Amino acid sequence: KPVVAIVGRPNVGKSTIFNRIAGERISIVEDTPGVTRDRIYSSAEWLNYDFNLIDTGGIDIPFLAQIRQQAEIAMDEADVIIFMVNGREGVTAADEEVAKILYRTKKPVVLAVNKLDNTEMRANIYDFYSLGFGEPYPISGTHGLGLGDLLDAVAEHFKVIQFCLIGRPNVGKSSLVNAMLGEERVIVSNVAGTTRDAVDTSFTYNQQEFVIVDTAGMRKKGKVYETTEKYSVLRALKAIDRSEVVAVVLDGEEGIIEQDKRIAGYAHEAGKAVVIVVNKWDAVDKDESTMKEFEENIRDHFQFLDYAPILFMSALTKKRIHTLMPAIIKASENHSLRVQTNVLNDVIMDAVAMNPTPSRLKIYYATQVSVKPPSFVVFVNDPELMHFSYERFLENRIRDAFGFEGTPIKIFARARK
Amino acid sequence: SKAYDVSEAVALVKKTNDATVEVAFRLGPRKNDQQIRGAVVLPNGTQRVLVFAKGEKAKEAEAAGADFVGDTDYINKIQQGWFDFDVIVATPDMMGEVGKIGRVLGPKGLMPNPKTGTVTFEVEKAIGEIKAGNIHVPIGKVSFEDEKLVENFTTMYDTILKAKPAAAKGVYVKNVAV
RNA sequence: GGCACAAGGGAGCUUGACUGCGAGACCAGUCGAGCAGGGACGAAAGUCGGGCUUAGUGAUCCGGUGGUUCCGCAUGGA
RNA sequence: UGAUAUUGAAUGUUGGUACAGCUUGUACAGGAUAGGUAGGAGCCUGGCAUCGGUGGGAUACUACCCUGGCUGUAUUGACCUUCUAACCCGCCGCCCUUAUCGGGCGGGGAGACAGUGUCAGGUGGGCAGUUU
Ligand SMILES: Nc1nc2c(ncn2[C@@H]2O[C@H](COP(=O)(O)OP(=O)(O)NP(=O)(O)O)[C@@H](O)[C@H]2O)c(=O)[nH]1
Ligand SMILES: Nc1nc2c(ncn2[C@@H]2O[C@H](COP(=O)(O)OP(=O)(O)NP(=O)(O)O)[C@@H](O)[C@H]2O)c(=O)[nH]1
Repeated sequence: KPVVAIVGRPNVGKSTIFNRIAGERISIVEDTPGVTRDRIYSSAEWLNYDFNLIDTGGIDIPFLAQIRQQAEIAMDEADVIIFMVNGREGVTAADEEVAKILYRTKKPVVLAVNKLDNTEMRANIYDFYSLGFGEPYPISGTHGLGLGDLLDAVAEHFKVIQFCLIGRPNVGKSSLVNAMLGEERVIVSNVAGTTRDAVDTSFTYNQQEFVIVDTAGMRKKGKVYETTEKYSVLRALKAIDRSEVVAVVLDGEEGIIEQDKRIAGYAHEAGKAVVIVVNKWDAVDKDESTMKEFEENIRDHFQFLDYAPILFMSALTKKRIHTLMPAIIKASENHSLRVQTNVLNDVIMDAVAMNPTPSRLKIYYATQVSVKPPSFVVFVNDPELMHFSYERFLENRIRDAFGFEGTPIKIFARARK
Repeated sequence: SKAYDVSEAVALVKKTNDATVEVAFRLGPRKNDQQIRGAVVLPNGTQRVLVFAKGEKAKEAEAAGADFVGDTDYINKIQQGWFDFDVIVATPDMMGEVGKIGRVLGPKGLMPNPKTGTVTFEVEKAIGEIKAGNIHVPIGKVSFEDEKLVENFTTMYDTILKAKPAAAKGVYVKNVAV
């Protein structure tokens, strides 16, 4: 499929153009550093029903070398490299520095000029012929002007389950993902906050395709009073809604922090399969009964989720990394499973017989409604008599009658009707 | 090792020869926003200026001293040929057309652009006055006298400084190479 | 329930599937001739803001969606 | 855990910054794969030189700032290893004085550390304000 990439110095509204191409994916803010740290992928079409889009960060002379490397890598796969530049400020030395790479790149290049929001000063498309490229074009993300001609200029050169990953910042999420698809795809830095939004990639494993997304970490709500840079957290929360398997990552060197329990709450309340994951065993000791020290401690603190399997692996030394997916596939089935109506009812009155302590609440019927998560409805004389202690009791029996491992369960109650 | 004076270097670039005395000046991109690039008429001062005048503006262009104006479009004569001569100026109406239709001014340094005072409605006043962050400026000849290049470098430096770029902070002066 | 001259189902034209108000009704909104410019058209007449009627998440607080003498700080610049 | 002040000297290591003086920047082509950025007015002191050249860049020589390095100059920083003079003694002797308070004068021990005043995370139902 065709590949198209956008490059240039920062603050030229590259991500703005990328978004109005389709939807609203990349975060759009106005500041010199607030650029997309790495490359992203998407799909597009204009009368060809087939195109792909790639967005990167700004290029200049903190960390900028990794962004430059990503921009260079994106220049490889792209068929045409839309090269967007400001119009109001004319040209710049950094523009020539950017143009040097394109000069050394033997691929077709289309030049575009942004910040042309009205007709009159649209006539400012001049002096860009010195760059050595073809005819420039006008575009404005605020009003979507000149889009058809630009897309025609691009066209003239025309030739599965999703699982997420969350956690508190600086626990190795980015290192874990790029040490798993076995390549460099996302950035890794010592300072917290390296990632700035969701990164999506697709891949096939054991003749099965998969989708993996990173979420740049999550910190406490109270102390997140940043300069709208926490606007990315909304993007991270969005990925959970589109994901169906959630991987929570905890550091092994550090103990269980209170914020980790809160983060795991969001996944549980969303009715999504969870697999608790811990990283960085290279720091703390690996020995006998050190397995159970954190294995037991997690159970004591993380009571609300017990179905989640516990996996240990360190991304730095690549120990037991290949064991992550075996957990994932098993969790995939249990989140979408139905049990027979006959069998499910037969188990219900066995539980209530040995516990005849529900006037007295009456159980009459039981069945399943949804596949994911497995919702069940029980017809009773009155749902007011239902007690949260007894409601939890029903869940344990169901979770013990069958496997139902690594997935939450919800029980609904209906009146006599 | 020694930085000479202005009154000594004009008499000494007589001796650095009929050659042309030119000035380099290192400016102080970060500052591209307030960059320093430009042209000004000169005091102590052969070109061939060809104009792209449109409408009535050709009628005052043929009497000021220009060599060839045109038949309102000779970019087709520019295509496959066109030994360009000295200087290309234009007017703010056909500039957009000449820019797109003309595809031979980028790496040749004659593309009309109204940032330089060369694309305007005053074509009669424009013919008569033309005849990494660095600026080059020809101020004159070897055969000029000692009092000519002093006013020439004074006028060009006052033009540079008159234009004290925004973000004036930090040193503005780095080097003068006569 | 109902549309036979069809309230399917299509398009050549693919927007009179747009432009300024609106007498007058029904019910907080909705309906509706007239109707001023320009006319999608159709050859001319003439039609004219599309799924039948049809529930389709929102005030509180009020934060984006299109820009302009739209304006006053001692005046002028922002 | 971090800064900052209280807060010192010596040598050893030791970077950064600034000002200097020398070097590098690999263009099909092109005078050795010996830079962009203003170019075009010289040999014969062993050699051979001098236009110009598919070249976007040759200089029959006039004539600026960069980029990475190498040498000096100053600034400071980071450190180690010491010392001593603040700062600290619920250690000893003497005097206030008859006094397990306190304060002076001597020894000793620690010594730029700890302790103290203003700025980040976690911690932890530590203790409050709260309603569903
Ligand atoms: N007036 C105006 N502003 C625009 C336009 N397009 C973008 N901007 C402004 O430019 C800002 C920066 O754009 P953004 O897409 O965030 O660029 P970026 O995140 O730096 N990505 P990149 O560095 O690759 O260019 C936006 O916040 C917006 O205010 C436009 O057409 N008109
Ligand atoms: N000891 C150890 N260190 C690791 C491991 N994985 C990463 N690190 C280091 O710890 C830091 C974590 O980097 P990163 O993957 O970006 O963690 P993150 O910030 O939580 N992810 P993101 O960048 O997406 O926000 C980096 O400095 C990395 O070098 C690991 O398995 N063990």
